[PDB]
Amino acid sequence: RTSIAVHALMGLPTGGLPKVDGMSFTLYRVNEIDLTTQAGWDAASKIKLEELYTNGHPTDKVTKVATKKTEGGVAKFDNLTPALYLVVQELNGAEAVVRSQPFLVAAPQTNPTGDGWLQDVHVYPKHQALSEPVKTAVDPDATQPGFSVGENVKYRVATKIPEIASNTKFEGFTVADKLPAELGKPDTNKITVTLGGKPINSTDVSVQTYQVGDRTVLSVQLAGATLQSLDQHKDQELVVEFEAPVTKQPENGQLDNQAWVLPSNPTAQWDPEESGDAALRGMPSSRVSSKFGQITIEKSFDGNTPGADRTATFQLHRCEADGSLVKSDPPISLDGKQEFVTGQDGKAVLSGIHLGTLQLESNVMKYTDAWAGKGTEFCLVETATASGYELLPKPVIVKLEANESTNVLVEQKVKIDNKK
Ligand SMILES: [Ca+2]
Repeated sequence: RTSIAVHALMGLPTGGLPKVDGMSFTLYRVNEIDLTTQAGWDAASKIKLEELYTNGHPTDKVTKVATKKTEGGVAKFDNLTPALYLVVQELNGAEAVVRSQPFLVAAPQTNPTGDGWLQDVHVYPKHQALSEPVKTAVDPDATQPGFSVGENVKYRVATKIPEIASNTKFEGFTVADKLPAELGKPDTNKITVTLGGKPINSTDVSVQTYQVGDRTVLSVQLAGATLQSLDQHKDQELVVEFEAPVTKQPENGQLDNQAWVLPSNPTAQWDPEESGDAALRGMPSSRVSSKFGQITIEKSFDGNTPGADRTATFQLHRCEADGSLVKSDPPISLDGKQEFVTGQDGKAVLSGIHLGTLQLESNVMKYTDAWAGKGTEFCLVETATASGYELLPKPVIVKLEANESTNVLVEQKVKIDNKK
């Protein structure tokens, strides 16, 4: 009884590399090869790997034995019958990599010293790592700072093309992004794809969206000439950019996005944030988290609930440190509204204010305030009030801000009592 110990090495073959855990391998037995005979030994020497395995799947010429992941640098398939085996690295490892090709392993083998049989065989397939893509958010329109509800966000996903084993090809190359639920569908005229800062043969690039529950997945897949020559673009970036509408305030204030890179072109619509053991494992991007806030106005009229015949109107603005309006400061628009009227209960809710974004910059997570450089705070200006009441003469400062630690909705309640 024999064993095959698979050690998954990260690095480039030549023609002591680090062993990697969580690399997934399936062991198959090669049918009808008896290496103790000349019939079988010579059949083994004629074998074309494409006969045993082709198009990402085994043929009927092999029988599956088991599948497992490396741990402590090894996936050991123990208690094996003497046979010719085929070791297949799979796409469902703990981390996404450019996987090893299928390869044959006889068990037992002769000890390299010649001194007897080697029952416990070791093999050392090489794979190449995928770098974590860098996802950022950009405000695509500067008319209003940020991307509060009612405006569009833009995302940029930069993926490095790894150097792969000489004379091998990428199996495929997919970048997928399951947009957060608060976003609408991406504008198809604003999805762009560049490789090495160059546009790609659009015939080779398949841009698709599909719904998975209440979220849109955007998928960019390289195929054809472009995929075939992608091994010549080592260390270049594939950059996907897109815009989408911010349609609602995240309930927890967090508008969070990640993308994923998969070195494969799945035939089924792939959800990169799918779960189980068989799931094709993508390499996740850096996270982007945009922070939102909400202002609630609680209006009273000489201490009373306003009721049916009293209402006030406010606009949201930015103010300088002295409480004065920023020069030429426009009213802030939220979900297409630019003023806010108090209800009979005195409430007015200003929701979906995008405050800023936490994203990777030079490999460090950094928060940027979307309103940086437009004053120092938000403020409310009362533009109308009830019959016989006096308007508030100055903006009402409202402290509403986020930072790198923000992980719930930022709120401020503003109690305002109107006076005769
Ligand atoms: Ca904007």
